[PDB]
Amino acid sequence: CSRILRAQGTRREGYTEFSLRVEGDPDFYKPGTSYRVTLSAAPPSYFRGFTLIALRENREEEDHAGTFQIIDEEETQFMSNCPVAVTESTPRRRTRIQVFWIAPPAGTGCVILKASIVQKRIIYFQDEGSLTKKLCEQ
Repeated sequence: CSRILRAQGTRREGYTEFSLRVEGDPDFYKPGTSYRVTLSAAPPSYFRGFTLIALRENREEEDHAGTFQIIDEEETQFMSNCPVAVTESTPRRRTRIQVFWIAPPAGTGCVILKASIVQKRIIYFQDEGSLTKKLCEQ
């Protein structure tokens, strides 16, 4: 599929009012361990849609680390447009979203989880910042 899935995006680098983080906040990952990933929207702010992927550091095809597992089928789904991505299942307002992610085999290096966010019309995305989480193996 594509990260060219973006054609209507506004790039917004840095820390924003939207945050992608992992519950427990691990400094490092452990191959085959299932971490809970959450996408959050701070004080009087909300989102209506999003996307989510994982990638090995430095890599920009089939270079996606680990696998996602759906927790809330009323909120999330795998995108039939891009199967390696997790996205919203309804454009209804949310302040939180959660998904499982399972750590890739021993010695896969560093992994970045990236999210994009649509609030009203605008789709926001970035390479570095609060919608981005890098996790390494050691």
